[PDB]
Amino acid sequence: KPTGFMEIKREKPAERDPLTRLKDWKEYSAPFSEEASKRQGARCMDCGTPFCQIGADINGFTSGCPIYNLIPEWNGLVYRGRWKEALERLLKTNNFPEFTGRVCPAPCEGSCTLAISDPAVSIKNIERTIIDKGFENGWIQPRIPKKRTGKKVAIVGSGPAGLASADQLNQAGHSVTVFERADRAGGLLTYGIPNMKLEKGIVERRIKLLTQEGIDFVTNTEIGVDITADELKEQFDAVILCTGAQKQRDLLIEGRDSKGVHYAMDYLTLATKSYLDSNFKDKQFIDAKGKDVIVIGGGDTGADCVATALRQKAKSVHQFGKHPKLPPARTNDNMWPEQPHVFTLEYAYEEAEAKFGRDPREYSIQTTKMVADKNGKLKELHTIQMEKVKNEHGKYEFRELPGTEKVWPAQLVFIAIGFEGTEQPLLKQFGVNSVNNKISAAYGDYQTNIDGVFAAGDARRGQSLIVWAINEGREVAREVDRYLMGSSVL
Amino acid sequence: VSKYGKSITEGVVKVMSKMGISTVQSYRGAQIFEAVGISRDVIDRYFSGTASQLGGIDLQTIAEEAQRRHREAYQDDYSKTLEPGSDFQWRNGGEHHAFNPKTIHTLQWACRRNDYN
Amino acid sequence: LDVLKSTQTVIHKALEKLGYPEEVYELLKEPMRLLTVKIPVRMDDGSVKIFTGYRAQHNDSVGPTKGGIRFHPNVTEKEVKALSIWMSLKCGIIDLPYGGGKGGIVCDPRDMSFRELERLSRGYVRAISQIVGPTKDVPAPDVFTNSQIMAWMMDEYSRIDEFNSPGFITGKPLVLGGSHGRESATAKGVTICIKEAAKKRGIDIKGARVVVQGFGNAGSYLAKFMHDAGAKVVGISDAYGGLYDPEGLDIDYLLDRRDSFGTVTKLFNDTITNQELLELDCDILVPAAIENQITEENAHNIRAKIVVEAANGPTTLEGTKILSDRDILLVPDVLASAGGVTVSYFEWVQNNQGFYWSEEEVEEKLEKMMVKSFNNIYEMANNRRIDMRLAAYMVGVRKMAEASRFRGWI
Amino acid sequence: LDVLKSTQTVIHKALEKLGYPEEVYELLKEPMRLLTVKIPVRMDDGSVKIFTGYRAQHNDSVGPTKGGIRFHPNVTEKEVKALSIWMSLKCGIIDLPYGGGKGGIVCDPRDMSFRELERLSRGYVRAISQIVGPTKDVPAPDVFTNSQIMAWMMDEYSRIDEFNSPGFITGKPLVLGGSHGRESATAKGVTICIKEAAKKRGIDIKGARVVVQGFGNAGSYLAKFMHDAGAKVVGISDAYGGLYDPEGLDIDYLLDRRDSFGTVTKLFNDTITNQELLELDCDILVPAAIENQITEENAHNIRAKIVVEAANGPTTLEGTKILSDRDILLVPDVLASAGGVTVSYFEWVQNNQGFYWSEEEVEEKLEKMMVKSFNNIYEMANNRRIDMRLAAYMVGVRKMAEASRFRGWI
Ligand SMILES: Cc1cc2nc3c(=O)[nH]c(=O)nc-3n(C[C@H](O)[C@H](O)[C@H](O)COP(=O)(O)OP(=O)(O)OC[C@H]3O[C@@H](n4cnc5c(N)ncnc54)[C@H](O)[C@@H]3O)c2cc1C
Ligand code: SF4
Ligand code: SF4
Repeated sequence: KPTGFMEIKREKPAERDPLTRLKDWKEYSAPFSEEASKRQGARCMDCGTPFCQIGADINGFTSGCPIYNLIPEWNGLVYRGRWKEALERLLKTNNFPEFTGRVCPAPCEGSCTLAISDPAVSIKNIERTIIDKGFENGWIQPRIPKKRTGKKVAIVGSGPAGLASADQLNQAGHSVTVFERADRAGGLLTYGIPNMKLEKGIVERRIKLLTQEGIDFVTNTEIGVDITADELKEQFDAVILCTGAQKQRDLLIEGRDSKGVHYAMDYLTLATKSYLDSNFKDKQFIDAKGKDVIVIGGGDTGADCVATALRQKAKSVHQFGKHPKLPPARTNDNMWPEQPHVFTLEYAYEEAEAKFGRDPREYSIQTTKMVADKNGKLKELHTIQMEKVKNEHGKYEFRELPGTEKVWPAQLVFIAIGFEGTEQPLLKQFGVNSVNNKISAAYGDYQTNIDGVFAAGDARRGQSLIVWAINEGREVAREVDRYLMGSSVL
Repeated sequence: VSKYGKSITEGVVKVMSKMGISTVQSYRGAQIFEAVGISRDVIDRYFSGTASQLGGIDLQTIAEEAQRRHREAYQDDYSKTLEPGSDFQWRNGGEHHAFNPKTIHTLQWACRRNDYN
Repeated sequence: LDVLKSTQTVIHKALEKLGYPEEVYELLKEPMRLLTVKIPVRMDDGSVKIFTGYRAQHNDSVGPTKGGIRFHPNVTEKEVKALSIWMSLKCGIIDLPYGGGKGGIVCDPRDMSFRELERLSRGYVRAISQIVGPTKDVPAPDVFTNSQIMAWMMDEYSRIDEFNSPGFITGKPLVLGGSHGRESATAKGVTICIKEAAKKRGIDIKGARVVVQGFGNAGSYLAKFMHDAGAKVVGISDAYGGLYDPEGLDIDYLLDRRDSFGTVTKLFNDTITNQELLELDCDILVPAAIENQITEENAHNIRAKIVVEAANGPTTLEGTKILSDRDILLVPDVLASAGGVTVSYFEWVQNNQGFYWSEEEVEEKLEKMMVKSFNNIYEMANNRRIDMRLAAYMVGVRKMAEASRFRGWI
Repeated sequence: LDVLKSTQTVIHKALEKLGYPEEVYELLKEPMRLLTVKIPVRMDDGSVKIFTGYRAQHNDSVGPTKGGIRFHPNVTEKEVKALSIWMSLKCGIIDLPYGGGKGGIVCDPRDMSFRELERLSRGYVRAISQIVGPTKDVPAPDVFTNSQIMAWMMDEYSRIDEFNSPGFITGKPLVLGGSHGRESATAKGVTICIKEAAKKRGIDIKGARVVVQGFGNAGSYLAKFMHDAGAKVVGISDAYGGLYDPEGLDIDYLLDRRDSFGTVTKLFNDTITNQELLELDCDILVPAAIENQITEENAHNIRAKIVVEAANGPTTLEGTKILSDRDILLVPDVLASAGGVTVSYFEWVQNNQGFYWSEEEVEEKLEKMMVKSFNNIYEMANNRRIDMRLAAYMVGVRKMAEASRFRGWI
């Protein structure tokens, strides 16, 4: 009769002070100690029908682990002190738990039974602690599949879906190849995700392990003019398509032409590449230490941009978002099974609040922008307040407030108000169709119009997460193995 | 081993007590089980006296099930771990449960809204 | 792995204490006749399997070798030699006109069958027929052997020698020349040793508290003998646990409800584990169960004045040292469990005479033999400030060394 | 490297070529009897020393085992078993009614005295008397053992059995039931092998350009015997190098009284060419100087139409294959050096009969036996399109396998 959820309170592991955290581009969190991990795992009740494992979209938002993690099982193992068994059970489902332990927003935490009237259990932190302990003890080594049947799949894209598919096929016994455009493999993890949230050392170690396994990555290849789909199909049985989704939507408004506006993707990529190459000394990026930064469009990209600007010591940084601020508690129409929509105050914001003394504020809301300045570099940014109202048949619509005209200084502007599908129709060599820039495919039976070609990842899922990409990659690996051989265990 | 044996014997004794049989000697001959999904032909051939209202699967199907389980277990060339059970708990990808999370949350939401769809 | 080395060490220590030179140890450390044979056996499937058999004879100066045959897959030359030396020690302790012998076969009786076992026994007897007989080597049963196997071996030897030879092998059924008391021999010997130890220590058997760890045939017979003598059994144990009652345990009812395997515990009743059974308050403790049960942690917690090792090696060196410090009288297994060997010797004598004794005669003769051996060992260990184990080893080696010297082998 | 494992391997391939199941190999790979004994011997200084002795019997299906005994300190169970298997192979090749046997003692006769050796031999016979005899196991001499030791063993066995048993042991002096031709047995055997090989081929014995790597004892004897009809070309490996290099010239008979201890035949300071000469266009080759002289590198260099092995392991498998491909006849040592075993068999027959033959009868019977064996081996090798060594191995194992199958052991 465990009573941990009653007699134990949720805690957090060691965290560096936000004020001093801007002086270094390293991890902003640490794993739980042994005692803390045991105490936190004691909270889990060994849930009957665990809602922390459903892994499905509810009301348009994902709930639970999409990869069906054995959360109660390794929670109990951690509580009992069994670490090797916990790591083995975790790896039974997640092949890259190191990334998820510090990147995933943990919808499982929100969609758990203990989340009602009490805080949930730190599933993400426990996973991070397990994987960190395993790596430190050196229990993670290449499996070296003795069974190798001559077969090629030639995955394209080094994103988490690509890595997962490559690992699954290699363990099956197929010698695959992963083509990446950028110098360093890892897809979004290497470049899009900040080093602060995920240092690239672990990513590089993972690629090293995969290479030792025999994935044989190849970089600096756009697989377009460089390599053609015809020869790809001729020399490979399957080809897959883990192209992801990097296309970014823009605003077709006047004033978005003055020099000083760059993509958030490009800015983050340049910053991380310079940091990896020469510690942001080659000056091959955008720096706004003495220049104001206005980032419009909230989300992970906006938070990463704000954190990068703060570490670059920008004089002023501001975040714009049209949607209203979240409340501090669940609303009537938002209960536990749904993903919570409450105030979070994640990283890149507490740092700004702690540092900025003259302007200890952030989260400018109900306004994106309107027509900006011109005549060379940016001088000012115009903003107008917007309100959500019910019109016609109780449908949300945006109304502007004429009396709320205001202007802000903006010497640098970033746009992160959403994303589009994969890079099409640029990559039209294949005959794969699309509807909304997403290659036509269905969850399960990823076969495309062309035989031997399988859609995967964000390319078909739209905008998703690393865990979703891993799940998709595992399913396509199973499907392609079955297609090539007839049977596929996983 | 000793504790397992004693506990199993006690459980068997409880199972006998359910029907009121106080002696394993009598329970051994007695067939206090009723089949659900076994053909009457198979029952008569091998389980004579047992009840099967709807009949059901045949010896070929039984052999196919056993062979399937054996074959997947013996091949199983991906994992060194046992799959989680779903007998008294619900696991994604496991055996179906009538009161699954989807049904539970849908019913709760419908009752709290007083909503029909 | 080190069983032979340990046996050699104890032999060396005993000879050093007795004062014999090093040539005696050189002669007695290894057997002077080891035979390895290959037995082809036709199996039920029709195939032929080659089994490996060993037979070791430590010495024959005192008389014909006496040994046992075990059907185990882990048998080895080193184990066979060590057990032959141990059998020689037992025979010397009991003052029998025997040497040490040991036989073994690499096999798995669990997978073998009835007819395959018969064929294997016959083949082994044939392979070793050239060096065994009623006057050379007398086998007996051991692990995975019994009266049926002994009868098969006896039939084989008679069929070879053209006349019946009951004395060639012991452990036979009564109809084939077996002896009474073959089942209660070990328990009766343990009872005799317990009574003698109690007499020496001044403990009166009447009302003495006895704890028995193990309720197999030996444990059941020992408990019955104590109950008949008047001692109260305050604790017994089986595979499922143990019971405790300071005022008595109703051994009659316990034996009545005893099954074939010796289980007497109830189903829905909590039992006493062996660890805390060994720590119960008693005057006599008798482990006749699994080995390595007494160690440093429980040696101080043991409250028994006398401990008798009915089983094989239930005590360690540290436990023996602690018990000696605490002044607890320890009766070694090599002496306590000699009842079976003594009864086999009686069976051999009966076969030689053609006259078969009764239960009472066997009882009295075993009583005298065991009492004499126990008294000799106790007097030796009192004259020399040593342990009963070392005294027993010295008594065992003395006869063999003297016989070899007299015959001129050294 | 392991001699025992190599023997098991050659037995396995021979049986596979003959087309026999794996149970035959399982039976014949390991001897069915291995007796290890400890012999106490009273030395001249009054002390007592324990010696270790081994006796291996491989297969008695064909008949009583026949085996030699060697007094060496480096003997081992594996070596004894391998030598027993090799003896069985030789007996099968010669078609004798014998099985494989061998014996050994861990001792240094160079250190032991005459009386000590007598006592040791008597003790060995006493120890193994139960499993040896004219009908079970026939000992013979080997390295560091001679007719005096054989006579002592015979006397001890006769005393044990209460009657004279000359046939129990071979290698005895003439007065005790010895046989003629014992000394020249091996040399005569190689001579008959050479003559039969030449007759089978188109070569005659008049010219007979002969290369020899011996010139010591056996080499000198065979060279002298050849000199009557054939000629010589070069002699190599005379313990000092190519001291002899006539290169197309003969050698005067110098076998009266000469030895390699002082010079070789005339003088040690004579011209020496080099250690290894070989080569030359000869028609007969007799390599016996050391183990494995012929290797892959020099396999194609030799230019001899016929090669007859007279030592143990003078050629490797690669060399044998190369010679077979080149179509050069190769007489295995196992067949070439069977004269001693054949003469021991003749001595056993004479002991059984009570009638003792003459040198002429021994010579003619040896000629008949070796000629028959050579013809059988050559015919079977031609029929199977294989090498003489493998043919000899199969001929040796065929008798044992057939006897075991007939008797029902497999
Ligand atoms: C905390 C958190 C923060 C996040 N922050 C961000 C963020 O700032 N930005 C963001 O975009 N997502 C972000 N995400 C989402 C996440 O990064 C993606 O959803 C996911 O990683 C993409 O999966 P993928 O397998 O498609 O990877 P991808 O990286 O999309 O895989 C494809 C890779 O191959 C490259 N490629 C493209 N075309 C080709 C070709 N023809 N040949 C070879 N290679 C090609 C792509 O550039 C890319 O690097 C975040 C998620 C979390 C949980
Ligand atoms: S905390 Fe999550 S995983 Fe644990 S029992 Fe509750 S819902 Fe299940
Ligand atoms: S990967 Fe994400 S959803 Fe799954 S257990 Fe970890 S934090 Fe929860």
